[PDB]
Amino acid sequence: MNGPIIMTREERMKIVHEIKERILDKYGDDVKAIGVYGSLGRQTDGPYSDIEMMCVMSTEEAEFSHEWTTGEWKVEVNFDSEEILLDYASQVESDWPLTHGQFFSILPIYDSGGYLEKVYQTAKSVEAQKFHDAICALIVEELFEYAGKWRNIRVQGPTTFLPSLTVQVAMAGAMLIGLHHRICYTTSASVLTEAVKQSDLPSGYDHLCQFVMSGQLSDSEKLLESLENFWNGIQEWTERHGYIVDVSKRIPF
Amino acid sequence: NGPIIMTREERMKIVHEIKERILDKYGDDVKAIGVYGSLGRQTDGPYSDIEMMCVMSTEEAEFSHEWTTGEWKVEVNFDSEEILLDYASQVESDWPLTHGQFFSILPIYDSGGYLEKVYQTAKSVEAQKFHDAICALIVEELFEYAGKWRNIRVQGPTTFLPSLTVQVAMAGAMLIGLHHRICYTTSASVLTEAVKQSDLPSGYDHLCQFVMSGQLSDSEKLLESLENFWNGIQEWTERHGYIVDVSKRIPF
Ligand SMILES: NC[C@@H]1O[C@H](O[C@H]2[C@@H](O)[C@H](O[C@@H]3[C@@H](O)[C@H](N)C[C@H](N)[C@H]3O[C@H]3O[C@H](CN)[C@@H](O)[C@H](O)[C@H]3N)O[C@@H]2CO)[C@H](N)[C@@H](O)[C@@H]1O
Ligand SMILES: NC[C@@H]1O[C@H](O[C@H]2[C@@H](O)[C@H](O[C@@H]3[C@@H](O)[C@H](N)C[C@H](N)[C@H]3O[C@H]3O[C@H](CN)[C@@H](O)[C@H](O)[C@H]3N)O[C@@H]2CO)[C@H](N)[C@@H](O)[C@@H]1O
Ligand SMILES: Nc1ncnc2c1ncn2[C@@H]1O[C@H](COP(=O)(O)CP(=O)(O)OP(=O)(O)O)[C@@H](O)[C@H]1O
Ligand SMILES: Nc1ncnc2c1ncn2[C@@H]1O[C@H](COP(=O)(O)CP(=O)(O)OP(=O)(O)O)[C@@H](O)[C@H]1O
Ligand SMILES: [Mg+2]
Ligand SMILES: [Mg+2]
Ligand SMILES: [Mg+2]
Ligand SMILES: [Mg+2]
Repeated sequence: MNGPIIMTREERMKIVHEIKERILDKYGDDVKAIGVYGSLGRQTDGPYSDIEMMCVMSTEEAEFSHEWTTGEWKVEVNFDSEEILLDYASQVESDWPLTHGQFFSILPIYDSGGYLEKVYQTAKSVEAQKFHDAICALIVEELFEYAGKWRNIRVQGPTTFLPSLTVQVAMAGAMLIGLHHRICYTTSASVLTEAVKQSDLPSGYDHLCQFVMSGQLSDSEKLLESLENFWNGIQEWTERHGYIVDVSKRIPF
Repeated sequence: NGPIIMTREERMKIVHEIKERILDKYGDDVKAIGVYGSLGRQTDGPYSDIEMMCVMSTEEAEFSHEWTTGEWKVEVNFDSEEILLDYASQVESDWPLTHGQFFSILPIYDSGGYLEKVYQTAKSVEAQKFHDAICALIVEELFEYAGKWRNIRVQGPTTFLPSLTVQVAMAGAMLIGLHHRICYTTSASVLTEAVKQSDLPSGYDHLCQFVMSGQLSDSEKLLESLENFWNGIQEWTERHGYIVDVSKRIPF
């Protein structure tokens, strides 16, 4: 295969409706709804964009996907029962701002009973405690661990890992901001650009992203200084907004 | 103040305190306790964290405790024997990054060779699972990455190119690790160990130099390096028989 080729929006929609016809032929009355998400669902797909579709099934324990390429383009179709999809849409993980824009993206092509609207309503009505818990977990599970990794790099290397680690920290900060503002990023390319347009950023985040977005990640000393400043801004930011975790016990169970 | 400097001896004081707490709370439901990660290999650095794994007799047991004291951080995983053995034999795209855990285990408590059984399962995974994982990685990740950087070339934004290049270099390291059935030591050594492997895809080493040095500001040279690597993938997969099915427009 020659990799992804240039395709028009008209050609991608022709593939979508061919897939819709095959889905309806194969699964029949078990198909509750079919939608397009991603850049094609918003009709902002570029020349090399891929195709992603979702399907709501009546069958229980239905949870499978077909993801393939023809050599020229690539398609991903997810099949989930209504209960599995609604449960997934109301769970807030650390990468929620990156995954759950799909449920604010849906272009319905087939819907037998407002199922896609019910999915959208569920995803947008998640109670605030779930975001609070996810933010506190993100600090412990990812950010604290990253700080140990770059502090280890400072004292024992290797600096060849620092550029990759810096990108990962900037992405983790984008998740932190996305959970706080309850915004889902449009595409992977817009994660950092949209994260730095949000108000009330932790101190040092925008400066750190400037290194990552510009690609100037060769000055290891300035990166470590930028990472520590971001880490300091995190601790001030979390206390100011009340994302406080009790850390007083050596063993909390 | 973030993670503080700690010695290996101090980390082993914490490991054995947690072991006693696990045995007191869960009692006879504990089959085995081990340390993995850098502490399990006894190569932990001054700021390294602590990760432990526990084998439980309780059916469907699958939970974790992950916390910080403000000075250090600990993660303890609790899994039933069946859940752990199934996970140890399952090969995902990030297998070379995740499953070194099962080649790291420092046993602390074991009532019946359970940690050794997990180790045997992880090292005896069927070769076909790596073949399938490689083909899936190409379709699900690398092909998607190629579309993203080709979109960047024609419409931007180049502000995503440095992060995307890091992700492609990491994916290529997973590809090499899956082919050689090797698990990387730590996340910091993934790229350095990946370029020391024999039979790399053409263009991979050149792409990794940009990522390891941090020189990711030349968007034109990065896009050229990415295309060469992408071209080298097709020669590489054909050479090893990692053939991707492209015959169906709709494969269901
Ligand atoms: N434990 C055995 C198996 O683990 C799986 O989860 C795997 C994976 O999702 C999970 O990843 C978890 C995350 O989720 C969680 N939100 C934060 C946590 N730090 C992270 O932990 C993992 O990633 C860290 C680096 N970022 C590593 O330092 C750490 O040692 C590693 N356990 O760790 C597990 C592998 O170690 C499944 N739970 C289940 O199939 C089974 O229980
Ligand atoms: N479908 C609803 C839910 O999706 C979950 O999976 C989520 C996630 O793991 C999964 O990620 C899958 C991977 O796995 C698979 N190995 C490659 C595939 N490209 C990727 O797809 C996802 O990541 C891509 C970006 N790299 C996106 O382009 C794509 O739109 C997105 N669906 O996509 C889902 C979120 O979009 C669970 N399967 C299940 O809880 C339930 O089915
Ligand atoms: N790593 C990720 N994992 C899961 N979903 C993601 C994701 N990154 C982005 N998304 C969500 O899944 C949708 C499609 O993801 P992608 O195909 O990776 C980029 P896109 O938004 O479709 O534009 P593009 O493919 O033309 O570049 C996004 O619109 C977004 O809602
Ligand atoms: N994303 C990931 N998911 C699951 N396991 C991972 C993982 N990344 C690395 N690992 C596994 O979990 C172990 C511990 O991971 P980490 O704590 O993140 C780095 P380490 O190997 O312990 O050295 P360090 O903590 O001193 O930096 C790794 O050795 C590896 O076996
Ligand atoms: Mg897309
Ligand atoms: Mg996609
Ligand atoms: Mg560790
Ligand atoms: Mg760890």
